[PDB]
Amino acid sequence: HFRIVVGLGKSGMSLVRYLARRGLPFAVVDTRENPPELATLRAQYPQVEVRCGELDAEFLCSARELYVSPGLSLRTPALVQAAAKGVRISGDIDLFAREAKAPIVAITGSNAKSTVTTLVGEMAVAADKRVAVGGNLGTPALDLLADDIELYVLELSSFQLETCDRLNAEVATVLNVSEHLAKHRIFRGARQVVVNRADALTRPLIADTVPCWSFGLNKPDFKAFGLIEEDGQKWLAFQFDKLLPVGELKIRGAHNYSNALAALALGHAVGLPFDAMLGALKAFSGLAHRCQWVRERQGVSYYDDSKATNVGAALAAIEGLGADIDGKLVLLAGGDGKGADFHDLREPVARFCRAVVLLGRDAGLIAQALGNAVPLVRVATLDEAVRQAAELAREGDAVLLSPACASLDMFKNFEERGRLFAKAVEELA
Ligand SMILES: Nc1ncnc2c1ncn2[C@@H]1O[C@H](COP(=O)(O)OP(=O)(O)O)[C@@H](O)[C@H]1O
Repeated sequence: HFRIVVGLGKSGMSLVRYLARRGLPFAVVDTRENPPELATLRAQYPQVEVRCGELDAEFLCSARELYVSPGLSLRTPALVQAAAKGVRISGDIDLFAREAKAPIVAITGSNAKSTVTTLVGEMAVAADKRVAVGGNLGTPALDLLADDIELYVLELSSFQLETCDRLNAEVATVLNVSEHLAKHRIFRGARQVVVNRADALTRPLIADTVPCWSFGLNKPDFKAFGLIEEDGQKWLAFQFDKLLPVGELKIRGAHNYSNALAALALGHAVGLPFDAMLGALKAFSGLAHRCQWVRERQGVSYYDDSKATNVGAALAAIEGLGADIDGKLVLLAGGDGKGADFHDLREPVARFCRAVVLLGRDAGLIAQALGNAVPLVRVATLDEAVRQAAELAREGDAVLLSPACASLDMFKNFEERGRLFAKAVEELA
């Protein structure tokens, strides 16, 4: 107990692995009497001291560092007592930041984190880098640590950044902010930043004193990635250099063009050559249920954006795909809204939608927020939502599942909702 892992779960087990494989002395504690991972720990690491129940503050103060699971309150009185006593309140990313021996690309934001992370990951692979990609919900960062790595690409949550004293990223970004200081801990020690010209809350104080690259959907200036319009066609661009027509991407929607430009900026900051980045961009087809094409039927396209589980995400996808088609959107939305203010959807819906089909627990709340902006239809099931959306759509339109809500009121998770949407779409005559 020179070091104590505080809290089991995904990251805690990666700390157990890391500390043990490095031979370091450590113990494990958890507040629950029978945490789910207790059996796995007791079986895979029988030699590790494990204490379950009310945290022994005296035991926690016998360590120099506590590695606190991200989704565990730092307000726990024993942690407060340990923190009041001088113990380092740490975590997996804090330890990773101090152990890493290669530059880190560090990505957070309210939305688009996994899209941009995986794209930078594919750029790095295409550039022949010995790259390691992880963080947040993916591969635990500590499982990536090795001397042969040339580049780390880390997606980070605010919770992981809370106990990280100085990440010292080579380049860091907050992609966007929607309902910020926790996110901005990603900039502590950052040697470069990438900012979103469309979101003022992404610009850190250090953007005045370290290299600052930007992305956005308007025409870029120096040190900026953006869109150039020429010959009626839109191009991804760096400064005055057209890179690629957006039509050669396999991902759709202006929000995904923004994600591509963010990834280009991140890869550029760490020296990835443009030919490698552009090759990966042409090959990148996006992640499952991130505005994914399902079908083209009678001139109408169908897109599964089931992972738009919050209002900021749906707004971006509505505006994004709405600006990327020949017609109007027929939007499918609703589900468990988690108390969100849906008013921000009214203007994008009025601007881009022919109609909205609403289902799920909070369809009524969404209807209240949308008012009479566009024609609304209420349905009971996803199958009926798709059938009605197809009848409402006209040639050139896109039918978009971008629900702005969690799915747990009717589905196991957003993946199941997306799959059942695609199934219904594929069963249309
Ligand atoms: N540039 C963007 N800004 C805001 N929302 C976006 C953007 N790109 C994608 N989204 C929305 O966020 C959803 C989740 O994208 P994802 O890349 O999985 O984000 P995260 O990993 O941060 O949860 C997408 O399905 C889409 O609805």
